[PDB]
Amino acid sequence: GSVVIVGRIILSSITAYSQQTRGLLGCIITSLTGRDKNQVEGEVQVVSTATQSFLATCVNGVCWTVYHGAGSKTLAGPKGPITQMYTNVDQDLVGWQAPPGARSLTPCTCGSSDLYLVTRHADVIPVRRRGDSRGSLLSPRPVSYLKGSSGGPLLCPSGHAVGIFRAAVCTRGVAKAVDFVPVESMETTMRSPVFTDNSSPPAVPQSFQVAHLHAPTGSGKSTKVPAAYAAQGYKVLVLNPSVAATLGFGAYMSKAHGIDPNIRTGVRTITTGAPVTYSTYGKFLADGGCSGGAYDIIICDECHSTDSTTILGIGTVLDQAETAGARLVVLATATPPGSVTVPHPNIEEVALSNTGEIPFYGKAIPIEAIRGGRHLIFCHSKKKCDELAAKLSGLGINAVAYYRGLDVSVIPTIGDVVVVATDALMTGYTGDFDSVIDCNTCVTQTVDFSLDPTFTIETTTVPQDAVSRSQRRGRTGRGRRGIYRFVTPGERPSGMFDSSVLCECYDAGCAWYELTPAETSVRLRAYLNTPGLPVCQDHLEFWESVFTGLTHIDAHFLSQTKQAGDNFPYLVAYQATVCARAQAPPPSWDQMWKCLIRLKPTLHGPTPLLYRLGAVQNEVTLTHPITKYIMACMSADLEVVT
Amino acid sequence: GSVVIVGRIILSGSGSITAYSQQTRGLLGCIITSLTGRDKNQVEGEVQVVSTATQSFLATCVNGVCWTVYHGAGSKTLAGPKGPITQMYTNVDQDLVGWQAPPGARSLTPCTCGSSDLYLVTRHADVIPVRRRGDSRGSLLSPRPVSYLKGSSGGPLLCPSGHAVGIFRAAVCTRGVAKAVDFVPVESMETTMRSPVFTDNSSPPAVPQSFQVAHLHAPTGSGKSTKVPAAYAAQGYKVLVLNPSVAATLGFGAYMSKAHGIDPNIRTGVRTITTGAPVTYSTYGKFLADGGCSGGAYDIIICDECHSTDSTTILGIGTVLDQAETAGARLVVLATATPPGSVTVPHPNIEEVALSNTGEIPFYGKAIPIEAIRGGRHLIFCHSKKKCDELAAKLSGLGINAVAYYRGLDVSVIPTIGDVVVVATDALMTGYTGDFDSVIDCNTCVTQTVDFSLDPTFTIETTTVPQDAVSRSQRRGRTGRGRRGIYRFVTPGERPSGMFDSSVLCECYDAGCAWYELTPAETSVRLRAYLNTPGLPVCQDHLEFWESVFTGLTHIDAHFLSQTKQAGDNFPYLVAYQATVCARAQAPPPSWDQMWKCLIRLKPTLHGPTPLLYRLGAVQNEVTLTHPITKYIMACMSADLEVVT
Ligand SMILES: Cn1c(C(=O)O)cc2cc(Br)ccc21
Ligand SMILES: Cn1c(C(=O)O)cc2cc(Br)ccc21
Repeated sequence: GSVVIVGRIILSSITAYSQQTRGLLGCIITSLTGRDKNQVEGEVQVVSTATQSFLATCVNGVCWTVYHGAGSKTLAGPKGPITQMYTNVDQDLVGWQAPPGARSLTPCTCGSSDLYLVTRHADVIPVRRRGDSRGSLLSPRPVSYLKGSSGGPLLCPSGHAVGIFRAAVCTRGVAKAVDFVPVESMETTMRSPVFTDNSSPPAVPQSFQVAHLHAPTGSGKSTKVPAAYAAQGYKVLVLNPSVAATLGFGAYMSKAHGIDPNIRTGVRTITTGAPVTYSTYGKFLADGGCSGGAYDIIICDECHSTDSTTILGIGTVLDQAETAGARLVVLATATPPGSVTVPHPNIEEVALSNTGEIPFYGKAIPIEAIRGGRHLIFCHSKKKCDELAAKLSGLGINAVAYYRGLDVSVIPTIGDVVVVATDALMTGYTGDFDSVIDCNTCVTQTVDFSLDPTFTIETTTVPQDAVSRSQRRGRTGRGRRGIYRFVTPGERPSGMFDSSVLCECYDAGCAWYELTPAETSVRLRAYLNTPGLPVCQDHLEFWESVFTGLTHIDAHFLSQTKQAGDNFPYLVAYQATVCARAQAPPPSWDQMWKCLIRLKPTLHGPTPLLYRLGAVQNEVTLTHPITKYIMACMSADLEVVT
Repeated sequence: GSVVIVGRIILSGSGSITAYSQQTRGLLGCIITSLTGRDKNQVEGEVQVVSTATQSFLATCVNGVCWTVYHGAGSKTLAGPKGPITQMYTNVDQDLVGWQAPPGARSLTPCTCGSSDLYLVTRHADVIPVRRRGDSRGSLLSPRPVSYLKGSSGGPLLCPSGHAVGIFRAAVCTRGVAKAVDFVPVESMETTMRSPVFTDNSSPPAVPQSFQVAHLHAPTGSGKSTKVPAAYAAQGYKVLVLNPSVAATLGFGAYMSKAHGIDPNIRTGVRTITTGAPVTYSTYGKFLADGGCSGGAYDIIICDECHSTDSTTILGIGTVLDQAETAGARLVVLATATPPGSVTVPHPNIEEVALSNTGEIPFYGKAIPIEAIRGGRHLIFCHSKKKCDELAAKLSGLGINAVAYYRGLDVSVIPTIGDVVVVATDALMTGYTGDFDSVIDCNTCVTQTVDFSLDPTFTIETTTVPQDAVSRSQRRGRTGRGRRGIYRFVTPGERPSGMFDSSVLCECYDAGCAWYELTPAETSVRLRAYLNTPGLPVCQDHLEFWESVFTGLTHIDAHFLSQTKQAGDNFPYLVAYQATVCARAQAPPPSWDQMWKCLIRLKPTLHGPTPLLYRLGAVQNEVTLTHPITKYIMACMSADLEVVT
């Protein structure tokens, strides 16, 4: 899929109008071919993916738009797809060399405070400049009005570009201010080198440094490079999200490099006295982060990972490493933000068809492709894993399901098997497979500020991103020839995560790591202020404010939601506490509210509902002080992408 | 475009009822087949996954007919082997449409046994147990979020032996949780299949011996409002002619004296005459203001423009349907050019021309050539007052006599002699009767939608929607009347006709309260009559819900109510009731938008969070949810609400 020009906003006293140039059929053919013979006119383009419509603004002979809209996509152009000239995920900025015909807006220099936002509807909105990247809407407007206007210009009165619109600053669903990428950020990006080589590890600097290591899985990132640093006389800590990978680095280093390292996981610790320690982010956070003086180098491996333990773990590194006497933090990944899945020499890629014995996500699997050999099938849910493995078992194929809750001993280490797994496989099991078959979808959590009364955590099935695709396919072609079969060919942009992940960090801080919400903010700020990492809307102040109010949890409910292993154990147990103490029933009797079953005959009346973590069957009361408190928290400025 | 089969749900042949999906087309494939109507792919399976350019849903073959919901498929064709397949059955009232399937398609067959253990087959190929609790109802064994059931309209309910019981059409919701399912029973299907494909309704009915409701689907200009009462009166019958617009009411009345030889009675707010003639022209407003049917006065009631889904027309017709038999009438004629399920077909007098990007005048993403509007008397439809004023100002610059018409303007602002361009909203068709040399159409309009948003209660959202078949026909119809005309459009195509939103039911109870002195109970009776009469525009039955809401909105300030009435804006009762609660709490309104202007006077004295009852627009001020009326309306949200899927 390419980005497609589907129309234009013509600019002039600043007045505007829109001209559509493409319908649906055209847009979708042009996205697929990447070839657009249509003539480019004007400085503001109305642009489109298959999922989303937005704006693109030409300044300085570059067509700019937002990374959250365009990802790392090509622009359809005359002689074919144009690859992006600039990709800045930290600034939320992309750019393509401006197609022939397109005029540019000149940057604004003569610092005006009267700004005008051009929208997709061709409206010209007064905006008073505040900060470098902020302007206040003179007439506050509902956020929905500003949707699809991302990438549109903010103009000073002379009609010169101050920057491009990227986000609305919300009070209870009403946009009061706008967040824009400034023209100065574009200039910086135009001056930065297009390809920067981060394939080799840095030499340990004299003063503290954060370096980036972009090199494939098993290129040495986590074995050869800690070994080589130790050989120079350094103490190295290597952090990995996976227990199985941390434990497995231990035997690989004893054989390949003659170091018996320290190993640190929840399940198993080995202290040898060695200058190399492998630990998971979790066990590191459990141990209370950086040990003063213990390490010269910290290597944060798989730093594209956007689970809450990793982000909190990395943000702890970034806030504590220099004071603890470290000289080097290496953020290490094969899939940095902005990365795209490209052909692999060892991996033959084959689309699923409709012909085959085994139904799979609307397509089919031939029995021949998986009868014999060791194969991995990725499913989105545990229910799909059980159904598929039961089918395969009846069909006489030796088949096994793996997901969260299951012990990894379900997987045979040798002989024929089809493993039917969720992404839990990434942290439980280290092995590779003759083929990988991928559903190309995953379960994700999103926050919705639904004001009904407060917020909602939603569970949705979404298409995979570039990180998911590459990590799934990377289970084959590992020093062997591999096959990769897929339902769908596409991938979402990589290096972005949802605000519910922030909430999850605060939850885990409170539930597991005995971290105050204030301490969680410090660690997360460190993560957010470090470029080259995945990006999130800055909702640290809001999330801090709601967890701050969650005082005096029942330790027995918290223990129980912790033991049960499910998400948001702190939020779940804090709802249960409010219910038990209000002598009131839970939102429903789902397995989530298990901890309240011994109180089921005594709890009557409306639920003191705090927030929505699933379906609410019972009648609700909005009268609880905690509810009133989380409702006040909703008045916070929330930056939301438009 | 057409409805396109994009895949299928394969059902188990033996043992427990299980199911899997087969995806047969992608997005590109879908959109080519939608335009051409030509689908050379083979039809396998009973349950199809069908798609339009906007929604996606299910269809089930039962007895050689591929069945689905009207609210998904509208009156659209199905892509087939030798081109598009026209619908064989369209039933808006049952919410059921059917195409003759291809020879060799597999159909389900009805449930012979009549069991109470049911199974809903969803579009994700999930088979979910339902307990039957009525002819058209079933309880979900495990209640689920509504979202999960979306896209599964047209799917089958199966008995424990894999036979069709009905087709899914809606979820029954308590506060976002589907607890039950509504379906079209297989009985309703087989009725339809035994019945005439073709029904007349083109000619005015004979007056029956006893009370009957008849439908008159005849062109606008076949004299449905002039010729047909005049012919009924010439036969000795007393006839009442009801119309949405006062301009059409006075217009018809004046035509009758001029042509058909009757000085009729006129009943409108602005002009009332009693001649004692056997014909009476009236607006639905004045009819409702007079307190409905007067006993023994009329033998025949013509409800003209009965496709109109404004609150006064619905309330008007609903009253006639509830009172006419008891008042001794013999006949109710429901008269429209564009009935539910109707479709815009070509007119012989009207040339239809798509707008290009080439032209001096920017118009909704395309352009009007300046030369097209230089020559004569032309009408330009715009969705908003803003767009009208901004366009009439541009044409004023370009040396064109352009005038703006919208609600709140005098129609005398528009001339009769030729040269003119009138830039109008839909208010034109109720305010002004004249025809034009050409019509230019934006193909969009402004509508209101309810959202049950539980934040604290409900939202009335104002939104710009693609026009529907009714909108297209009525707008096009202001040209080519008896002579040649020209119709220019931005977008071809139209949404389906004869459906309206729950918020219109809200508006009826509001208008009952504000204008017509009807208790919510009284309004319920009138609307029940309207929803129970087939052949009329359709709506989700949220009568009990809306009656409960308005039942609690007591002791409104008479002054604020009179102000919202006079100002002419929507929901004058809800606006004035929210303001009443604000004033009496000394609280500010939800915002300082024009909606809340009855409080401007009081702005110095208003402080604190607004006690928010419901949302009628943006809310800028801080809110409190502790008001007894907020609590009461939150309590009303527990109602079983039927929502489509
Ligand atoms: C219920 N569920 C499953 C599943 O196994 O079905 C996977 C998963 C992931 C997230 Br994040 C949230 C909920 C989830
Ligand atoms: C503000 N507005 C306009 C306008 O002229 O802008 C048209 C319209 C129609 C409905 Br229904 C509700 C509100 C509306």
